[PDB]
Amino acid sequence: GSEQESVKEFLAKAKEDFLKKWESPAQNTAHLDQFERIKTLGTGSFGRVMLVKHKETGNHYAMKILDKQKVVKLKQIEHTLNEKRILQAVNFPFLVKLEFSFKDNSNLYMVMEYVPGGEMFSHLRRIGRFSEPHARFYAAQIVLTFEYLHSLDLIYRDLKPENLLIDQQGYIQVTDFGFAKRVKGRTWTLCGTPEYLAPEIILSKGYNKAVDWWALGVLIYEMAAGYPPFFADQPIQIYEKIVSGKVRFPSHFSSDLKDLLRNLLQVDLTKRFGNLKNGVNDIKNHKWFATTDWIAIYQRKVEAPFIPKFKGPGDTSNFDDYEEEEIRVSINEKCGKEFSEF
Ligand SMILES: c1nc(N2CCNCC2)c2cc[nH]c2n1
Repeated sequence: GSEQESVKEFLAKAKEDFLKKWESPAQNTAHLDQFERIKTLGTGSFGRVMLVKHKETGNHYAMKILDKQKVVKLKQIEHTLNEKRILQAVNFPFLVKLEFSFKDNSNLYMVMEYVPGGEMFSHLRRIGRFSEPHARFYAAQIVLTFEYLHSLDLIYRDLKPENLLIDQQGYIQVTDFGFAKRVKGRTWTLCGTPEYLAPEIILSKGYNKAVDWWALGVLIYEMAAGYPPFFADQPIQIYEKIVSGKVRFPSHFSSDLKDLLRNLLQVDLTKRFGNLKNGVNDIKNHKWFATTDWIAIYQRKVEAPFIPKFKGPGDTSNFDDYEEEEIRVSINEKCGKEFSEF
């Protein structure tokens, strides 16, 4: 009706803000030695994330640290450069704010909002499975975020409960844009967790922003069941199940839920919700989302069905423990050419 025009005006003004920041990025807006180290919140192959404290304000932040040589080694140069470029340009309720980003001899740094509530994946594995009103609350934030990112021609490509974190109001904060990419039309890079890959990725003949909507289906299922739809011991066996498309829903799933998941986990991307003439509004006006007030979710007015524990600031009880490894600032500037524009 009349409310369709208001959201398009918002998305237009939203794109204008994005283009102006995409055009004129912020660069080397801080340095390591104004951040006190506290704890490792996560680790990886070519990097880690850490809880750090800014000395002048006292504020706590999550500092993603990437090893330059390791980023080159695994051919993650463009990916890394995109992540920082996309983070500093975007702005939405459920996307983490990149506050500072900078560079030294051996490493890249991305200082972001600390979200103390931990990953959705950890909460899911503790509780076992979310109820449907609980999963719908989380899924509505993803539908809005994807609408916002897709309108800016940004595919996310790394949706999973691990990347969705809980803030103290019980809402979702999307972090990790390491496989995110601005792309009109097709793109090819084989990337993402095997559980969440759309079948058109695996077939390796290009793909579009509709892979995000498949990943939404995989999320909603995993949130509701407590395990993912395509599961096996190895990832190769996960791929043969995805391309076949066969999915076994549990007894306790609603028929409204099932109808959505069959429509989101569509092998034929011609018939997949999110990639039709209405696009996202087939997902918004589905029966399963009839109870969701879309404006109220954006404004963060809806009361959260889970609000996590909070002992104090700089507390990491909602995170696993890893071995505290050293940060090595080298004397010789490594890979300066490759990460010039970071
Ligand atoms: C429905 N309503 C929205 N608005 C428009 C202006 N009123 C507040 C928020 C947005 C923004 C992104 N997606 C949305 N869906």
